[PDB]
Amino acid sequence: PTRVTYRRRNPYNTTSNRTRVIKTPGGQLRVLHIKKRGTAPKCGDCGIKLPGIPALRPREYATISKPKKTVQRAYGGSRCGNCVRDRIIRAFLIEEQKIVKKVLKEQSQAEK
Amino acid sequence: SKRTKKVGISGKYGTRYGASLRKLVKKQEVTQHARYTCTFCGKNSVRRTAVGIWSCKSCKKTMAGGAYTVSTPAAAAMRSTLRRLREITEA
Amino acid sequence: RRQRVLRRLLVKYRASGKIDKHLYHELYHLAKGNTFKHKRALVEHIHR
Amino acid sequence: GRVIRNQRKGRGSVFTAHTRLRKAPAKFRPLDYAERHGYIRGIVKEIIHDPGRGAPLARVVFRSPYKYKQITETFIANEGMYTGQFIYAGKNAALTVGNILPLSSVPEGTVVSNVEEKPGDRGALGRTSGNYVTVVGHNPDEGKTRIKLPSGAKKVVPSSSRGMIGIVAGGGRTDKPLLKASRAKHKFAVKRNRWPKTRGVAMNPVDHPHGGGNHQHIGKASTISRYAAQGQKAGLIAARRTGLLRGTQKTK
Amino acid sequence: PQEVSDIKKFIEICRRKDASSARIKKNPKTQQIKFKVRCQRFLYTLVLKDSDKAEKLKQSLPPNLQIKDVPKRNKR
Amino acid sequence: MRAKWRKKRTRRLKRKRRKVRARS
RNA sequence: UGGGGAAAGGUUCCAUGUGAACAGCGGUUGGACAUGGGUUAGUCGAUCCUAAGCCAUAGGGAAGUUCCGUUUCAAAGGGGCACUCGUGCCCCGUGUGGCGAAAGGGAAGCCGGUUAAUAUUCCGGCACCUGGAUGUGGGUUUUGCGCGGCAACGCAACUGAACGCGGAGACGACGGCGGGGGCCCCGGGCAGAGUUCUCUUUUCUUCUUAACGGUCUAUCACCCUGGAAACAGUUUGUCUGGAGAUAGGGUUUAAUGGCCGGAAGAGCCCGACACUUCUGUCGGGUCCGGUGCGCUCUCGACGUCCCUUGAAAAUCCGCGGGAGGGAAUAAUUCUCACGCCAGGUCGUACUCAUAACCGCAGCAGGUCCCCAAGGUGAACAGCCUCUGGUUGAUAGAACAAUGUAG
RNA sequence: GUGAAGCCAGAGGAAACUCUGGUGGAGGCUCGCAGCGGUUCUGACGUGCAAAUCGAUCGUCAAAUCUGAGCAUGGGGGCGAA
Ligand SMILES: [Zn+2]
Ligand SMILES: [Zn+2]
Repeated sequence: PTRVTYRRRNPYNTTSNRTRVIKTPGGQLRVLHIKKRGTAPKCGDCGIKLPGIPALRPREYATISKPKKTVQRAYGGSRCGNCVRDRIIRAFLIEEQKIVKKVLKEQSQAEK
Repeated sequence: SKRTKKVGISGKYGTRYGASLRKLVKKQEVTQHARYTCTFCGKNSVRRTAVGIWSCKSCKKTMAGGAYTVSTPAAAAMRSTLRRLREITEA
Repeated sequence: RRQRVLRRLLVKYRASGKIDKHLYHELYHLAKGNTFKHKRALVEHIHR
Repeated sequence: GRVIRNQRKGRGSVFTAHTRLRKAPAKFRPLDYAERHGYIRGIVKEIIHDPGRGAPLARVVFRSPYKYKQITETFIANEGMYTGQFIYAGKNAALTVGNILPLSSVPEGTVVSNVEEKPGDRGALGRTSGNYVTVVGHNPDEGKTRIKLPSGAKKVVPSSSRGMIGIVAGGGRTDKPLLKASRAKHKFAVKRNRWPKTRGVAMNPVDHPHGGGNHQHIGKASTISRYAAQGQKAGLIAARRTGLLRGTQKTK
Repeated sequence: PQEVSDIKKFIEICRRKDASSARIKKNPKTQQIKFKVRCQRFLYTLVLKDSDKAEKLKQSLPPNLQIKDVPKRNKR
Repeated sequence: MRAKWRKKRTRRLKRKRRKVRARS
């Protein structure tokens, strides 16, 4: 039932002084200081968390290999994939409507 | 098992602020906490977020409306006038 | 506690095959209302 | 005596405006060639609420006619616009709710909002929740348009001013009572330091012109002349009449 | 510390320029034999359950580096 | 990747090229 | 009335010795007097960034000390290459200062031992981060810049300039519910101790596993087949479904979960021999389950309230685009494994209070935080106890009046 | 401690709609520890522990509550729920 103390000079509970209790091979109760929890990146359009990418603090992403930071397809990051399919369909149909609109206007109205 | 005769939703105010003043607030609280059917997706899930913002919980659309109601009588009357005026004059 | 006990029993009966879904769903809403006092009262009602 | 309360507000030390949580002001786009001769369109990204104000704001994204980038703007949102809507601005824009087109290309009887006093100042008139202005008539020669303001006054503005069709959202905000002292405090705590407020009759003669006495009373006429020295204007200033408004108001 | 799964690549580790030393610890109670080698960055450990193959392993490794026995109650 | 990461890599290639030219 | 800190104090810390003075009585004792000694960092802070706010520059006032002004009526900047040699060329351009937080944002260290006095710093063991140089192994290529799965996506690697888009940093209060670590509680076993007129297979104590890695898993969510009214699934709390439910099979964010290294060689508990001391040596043991509206910290999914909607910057990554460059006998701008070198400056002793700070003082006053055992009990109520800490406030004798408190 | 909206089940009625039992957990609501304040005894002391303290009894206690550091306002001026 031994009580514990901090190990640094900051005595205040200020969302950056985070501790957890561990038991040591010497049979004592100490305090171990830990960092914050990373947040998962979100999608560009819908805003949901992308699957297959870990959640870390912004500095740790510089030490990890490329294949662990992306997904092998067009717009691998920042887009969920459901939104990617919508882009493909929407882009194709819009251009098709442009072809018929220009032929109709150029032919049926400039025949004179 | 009705728990109230006439006070209704404004029973959290107890015996304060006078009987008449409680009636006016009840008129306005009832209509802002209710749910309305979405005009785009059709589901019955539209609720107020801010003083003049209403958003659907299913299709995520966001629309600007009245303070305590999705639409106001003055604004509704103007759309019909504008629609009728536009289409006869230019077509 | 009582709600968890009654709901757990109903899942066991449906999977084994003692009752079908139409009777299961009706009993579920009867249990949500204060109908069955304890486990013994519910199984007795099922037999009848 | 000392300096009275309403003289101190001009020094701007404690009675300033709280502005940490406000992101940007609400204005139109600058007048450019594209909007003077044709039209352009933009997407509505978000409908947001900013503190200290009703009339929720809207964020609109336009392109750039000369450079490879896009510019975001901030308008005041009319009732009925929704996220993803296409809105158009220019001289030849269609006449629907949310569009922005010059006040000349508008038939009489329509309601608009955020009208420019002069072409290019990006919105001055009618920009409060549930308010609008009405066009009355045109003068095709020496182009000038008659409008009616929310207060009832009439004005003449140049024919090139701009306006956005419809009614400012926010509806009837001021109907339900505040009903609680705390609710009034929260409303003003994000605007200015003006709550609470002390009656001048309860002060001492050194503090306010209404001063002290053995009974709480003013002691002299409460109507103050138009041209009086600062520190004297405490009451009804330049009042034309007084008392309960029974009949109709001749002024229009 | 890092496991070495098999025998074949453990001798590959010991035939390196920076293999400073090695040691042997034996657990009589569980009939287990551990081979440890100290490199520049890590300390690789290889675990053998049998005792007969241990003798062959001891002589196969290169003779340059030393091998110790890790007695009980190492002095402070 | 940030510019300093790219600057380091291109500086290495330039040094490697000069040694080959110096040898040949 | 325990164990450690922020502000403030500045040697008060430790050892040896001591006549006077001080410690409102004494004094061999002391926070007093005299003489010596004591504070080690790539990982903990400052150093970096901005907030409210302050001050230079362009300009305008004032007889003047100086007042205003912070992007404003300003010709205001920074990027690359090659030359024997610096001194020669070529692009972009809307913008263009500093100060300001030991509680905000933030690259990286754990265990055991050690001194009269310091240690996440010293010693031993085992690790990590940034910056700068370079070599081997493996990968790719004669179809010049990888394969697999219908799919969500997977793996040890697997070109990518200008410009552009997006994410993380980045955020309110309260309510019940579920998972994990620590503490408390119960049963069995091996050791040692207390009690014994009588009873008690009895009562008490030890039985521990760090950072850092490998491997198998854990709510939400997403994908494939199919087509639901006798409507179904389902939370303590009525939400979900032809905009595709139930059901069957898969992918993925999240260990303070299981096993292995580190690691028993450590630490702890007993027993047997040694002796002025420098000195010790050798034996054993270091387990197995259960329980909950328990206490505390943390994570996840829901819900309520608003005329209140709850900061910014440095820094880091992905994508669109296609500039440049490159082999058939090797070349290689391969974010994979291993290997070589370096990490400057200042603070670190001790108190944090019925004696080390402020009240004229060794003053019943005032002064910001962390950890939190057993019983009774609704309970951080009151009363008793264990670990730990004190026994310090001038004393001896007698019991009239009048007093303060009960 | 009390138990507002929303929700489930049963009963009555031609209808409009009404009764009964649960679930849920709102409020500048309430009893009451620590903190903050200072009504009465017109108590103690009144060359005091103290140039404002001590004891018993009291007011509020999830909200107009309490509080640390950084910055702003300077004398006929500031600030003021007065
Ligand atoms: Zn998406
Ligand atoms: Zn909808």
